[PDB]
Amino acid sequence: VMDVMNRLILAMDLMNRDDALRVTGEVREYIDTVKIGYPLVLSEGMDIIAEFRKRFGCRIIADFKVADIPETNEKICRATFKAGADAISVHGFPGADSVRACLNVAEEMGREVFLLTEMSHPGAEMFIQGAADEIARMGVDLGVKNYVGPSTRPERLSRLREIIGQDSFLISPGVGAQGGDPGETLRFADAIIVGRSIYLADNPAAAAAGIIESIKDLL
Amino acid sequence: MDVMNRLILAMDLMNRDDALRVTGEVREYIDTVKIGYPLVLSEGMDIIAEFRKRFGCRIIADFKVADIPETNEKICRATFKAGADAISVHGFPGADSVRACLNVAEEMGREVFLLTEMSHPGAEMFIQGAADEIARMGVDLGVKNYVGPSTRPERLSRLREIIGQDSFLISPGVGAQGGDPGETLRFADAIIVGRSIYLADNPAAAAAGIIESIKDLL
Ligand SMILES: O=c1cc(O)n([C@@H]2O[C@H](COP(=O)(O)O)[C@@H](O)[C@H]2O)c(=O)[nH]1
Ligand SMILES: O=c1cc(O)n([C@@H]2O[C@H](COP(=O)(O)O)[C@@H](O)[C@H]2O)c(=O)[nH]1
Repeated sequence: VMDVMNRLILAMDLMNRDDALRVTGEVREYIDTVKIGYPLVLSEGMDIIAEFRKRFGCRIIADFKVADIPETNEKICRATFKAGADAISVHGFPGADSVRACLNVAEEMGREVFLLTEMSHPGAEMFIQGAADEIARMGVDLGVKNYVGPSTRPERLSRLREIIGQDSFLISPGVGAQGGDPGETLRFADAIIVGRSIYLADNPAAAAAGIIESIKDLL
Repeated sequence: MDVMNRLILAMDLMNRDDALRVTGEVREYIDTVKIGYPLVLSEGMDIIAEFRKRFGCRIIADFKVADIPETNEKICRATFKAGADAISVHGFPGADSVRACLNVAEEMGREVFLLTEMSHPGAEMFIQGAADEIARMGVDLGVKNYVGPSTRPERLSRLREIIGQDSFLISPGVGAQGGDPGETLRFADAIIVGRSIYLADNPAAAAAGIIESIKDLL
């Protein structure tokens, strides 16, 4: 599995290149893995991935939550990996053929898929929660190794860890702004994803250092 | 929304030259183009403005937004800043995520298309069983525009029943995925067609042929 420094992944959802580069540079001593999603990519272009690699040499997870039919999923993955992303996130709810399409491209291109199981926001309870255990099991059957699950529901995150096993890699958003606790989340997740608590801070470096101090005994 | 010939082109070519050329070849037949991530991630969000400059068509950004509400808001703002007239949004992530998109669309004078049931086989695993409830959620939220599957006309008909005749319904899966143009237009206001046109030896003839087959419905 990827070796994420300090078990902390920055969710870089600022939408201006200058601010995104500044904040990421400020926390680079603490974080070597950055999640870049559509807020930044649709604002600044896929070349933002290139710029991050050039400036910081951080791993990049393209958080695109791929959720189309298999043929379109393949195209999205190909374009994303062409641009230099190490990994891409994929929704499981559109079913196994859609996930397999992404896995096939990732295999061909030597990159990784992260399967999004249950989401962290309140609306996730309407439809996603009820499907999440089966989505996780589907991922295991398909050979998925990397997963995303919610910091905001420790009981659900624990169950998802059970389903995927200790050998699978699990990252977890919802820490800080959405209410999840870093230490508690790391009981189950390999790494926590943190966005606003860092990037909206007066001193993002101090914010990251503070989170790390709070989980020091967990590495 | 008034769609010319009830036909929306799904422009999923990934090369700017080809996408512009093929869209140009069929321009006399359409006034609405769906642009998705294959083209946008290959050529940039600036491609939306360039389609407007070249063709004047309306643009649906088929981004199937499927994040938390805070992130959905940002995705919608970026998309509408690029000149999209409408955006597609997954209903599966729940009502707060949909409302986030509806709020931005209202602020910027655009439309949200709610994706209810998808057209591919995998849709049967989780989406299909939630689809009627997703559509009712759309109705509760005041959603006026919906997407449902050409590949399952009985499901498309049910979706139409739920949302009523006043709502606007567009439907992909025509042609390549096996859906029939005429049957789909029994229920949908417009059909989405990608590969059957853009991979055709002669895309203009392909579009002309589809329109000929539904001429009595226009
Ligand atoms: O279930 C999920 C899955 C996500 O990818 N995310 C993403 O993780 C990040 C959370 O950032 P924040 O720490 O500001 O709440 C955002 O980029 C969001 O899109 C999430 O919040 N919940
Ligand atoms: O359920 C759905 C929803 C979609 O947006 N689509 C989209 O509609 C288009 C169908 O293209 P095609 O006619 O080549 O099969 C693609 O852009 C696809 O992403 C779909 O096929 N099924």
